[PDB]
Amino acid sequence: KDPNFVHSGHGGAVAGKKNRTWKNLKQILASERALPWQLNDPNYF
DNA sequence: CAATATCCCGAGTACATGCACAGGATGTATATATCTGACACGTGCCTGGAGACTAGGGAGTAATCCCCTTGGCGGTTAAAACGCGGGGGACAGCGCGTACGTGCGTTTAAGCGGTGCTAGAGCTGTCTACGACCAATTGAGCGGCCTCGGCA
Repeated sequence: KDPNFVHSGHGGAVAGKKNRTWKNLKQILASERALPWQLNDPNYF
C-alpha cells in the first residue's frame, strides 16, 4: 500500500545532543565554503 | 469630693494546635579516591630596634566679652470634645497565571596545543609639580584741607 516503511537514517539527532532535525541553512553554507571552488563557478553564497 | 477611666474577674466561645497516620525521598553506609594542603623545610625582609638633633607643636597663661544662659516676654494655636459623613467592612463568582510536566537542543566544561599579552623589570630619563620667592591689588583707617547750625 504505502511507498515504504523501512526508512533510512539520513542524519537526525538520534546519536547525540546536537540540533534536532538537521543543521540550519547558515551551518550548511559554512560547510559549502570549504569546497575547491574556482573563480567562474556559480554558487548559492 | 465627683466623675471618667483603667483594672479585674468569670461565662461563654471556634478553632488551633498538637497529635496520629501513610508513605516517600534522602540520609545513611561502604568502598574508592586523589589530591588539598599539612607539614615540613629553608629565604630573605621588614618590623623593629636604637641615636642625635632640630623646630614644631604643645602646654601654659592672661585678659575678656561673646555667647550662652535665663527670665520674662506677648501671641497664637494643637488639644478637647462634640457633632456629623461617608467609607472601610463582610459575601457571591471568572478565568487568568502559575505551576508543572514534556521534550524541548544551546551551550559549557574539559582537555587539546600554540603564542602573545602583561606585568615586572630600568636608573629607564627626565620635568610636572613642588616649593621659593617675588610682585599687585584691594581695603581700611588716619591725617588733613574745606560749609554750615546753633549760640553770644
